[PDB]
Amino acid sequence: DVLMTQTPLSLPVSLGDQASISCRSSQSIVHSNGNTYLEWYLQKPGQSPKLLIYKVSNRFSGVPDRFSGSGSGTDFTLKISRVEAEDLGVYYCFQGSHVPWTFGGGTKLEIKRADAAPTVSIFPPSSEQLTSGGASVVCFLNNFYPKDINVKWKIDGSERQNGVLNSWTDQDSKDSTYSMSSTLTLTKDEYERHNSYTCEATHKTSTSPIVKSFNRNE
Amino acid sequence: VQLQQSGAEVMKPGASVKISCKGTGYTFSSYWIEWVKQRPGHGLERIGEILPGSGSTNYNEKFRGKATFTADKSSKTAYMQLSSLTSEDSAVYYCARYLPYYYAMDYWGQGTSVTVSSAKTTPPSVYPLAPGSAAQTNSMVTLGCLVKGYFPEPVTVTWNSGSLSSGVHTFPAVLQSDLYTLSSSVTVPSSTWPSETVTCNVAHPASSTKVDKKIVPR
Repeated sequence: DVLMTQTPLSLPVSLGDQASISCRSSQSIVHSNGNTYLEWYLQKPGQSPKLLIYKVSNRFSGVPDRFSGSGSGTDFTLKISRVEAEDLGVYYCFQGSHVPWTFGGGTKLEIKRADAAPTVSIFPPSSEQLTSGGASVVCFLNNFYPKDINVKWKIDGSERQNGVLNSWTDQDSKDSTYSMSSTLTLTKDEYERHNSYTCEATHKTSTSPIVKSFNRNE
Repeated sequence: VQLQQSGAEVMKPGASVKISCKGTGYTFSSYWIEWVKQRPGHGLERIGEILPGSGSTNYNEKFRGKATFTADKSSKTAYMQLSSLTSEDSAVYYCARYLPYYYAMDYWGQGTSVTVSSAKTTPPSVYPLAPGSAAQTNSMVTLGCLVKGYFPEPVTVTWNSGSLSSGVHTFPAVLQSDLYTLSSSVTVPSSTWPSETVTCNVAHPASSTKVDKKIVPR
């Protein structure tokens, strides 16, 4: 099977800037008739993919002119002139030369802006979960940029990794930031034997890791 | 032109899953119909295409013997017999029309969810996220409301009828041992929380669970 190589994996560009993404084929995908058949797909979060470029030398009927495609016999490049709020999504390559047909690797594309300071917030369990018999410690990290950030859990100064749930969302629209949730679930009996629980965050915009700790017996 | 698919399907591992593809607005049995597999994590992998007129089928070298297509000429519907299914194939499936060497892929489907697991449909468990007893009162304060142990997706965790909608963050679903755990948070001024009554509400339509819960300081 002829594999696709899309470069780069993620290309954050600002509104109005020209962005170019390359899509190389592992073998020659030029057909003997004299035409190369490749498809470009644009998928939005929660919706089915759309069409923008088929038969690269041509344009799709219904897409505006801000998109363009070019390339040599093997190397292909998709170019966008002015990135709009609608152009958010994921790109995909599709070769149509040999049997069978295959997709690409998927190119992540969003917008880019200045750096942001992360907002860290820790939440101990409540009395209801203690009545139930558990201990859920939550650690939110909202409104940070870029995605280069690490979260660590410390129990009485010891690194803890079992029971860590790390989740993140996409880039929001109104503020263009990132969010990350770190959940730690333990038993109530273990909650009464340890003393200090700590959520620590390391981000580029902070020389020192943001520390949020709390003690059981205070 | 219009495409219809089957609803969500759950089943124990090892059995078969039958999904249907309905097509209208064109000559249904004149050109290829191909299906696409999208894992909820990343990437797009295809599964195969069929020609509803003749018994011409092909498969990708990686998914050989995993699915077997079937076409119907009398009724405009395509089926797929699924082989022994494992927990590594739980993903979303799309259907689309395709015609090689010419204009192709101008429409899609809507999406079909296949959730294969061994758990049982359990009602959610709502718990508040109250801050610690000793905490420094800043200009603003963050909130939290958690839901653990529910199946299947989705669930809607909101604040008081949309009163607190600015600065909310809903994370994707991530498993811990066998079920889900999702939290909601929002930032409110610290001069309002000791005064205004706030209650996090949780709605689970698959189990008809409408549960509100008030968060009170310590």
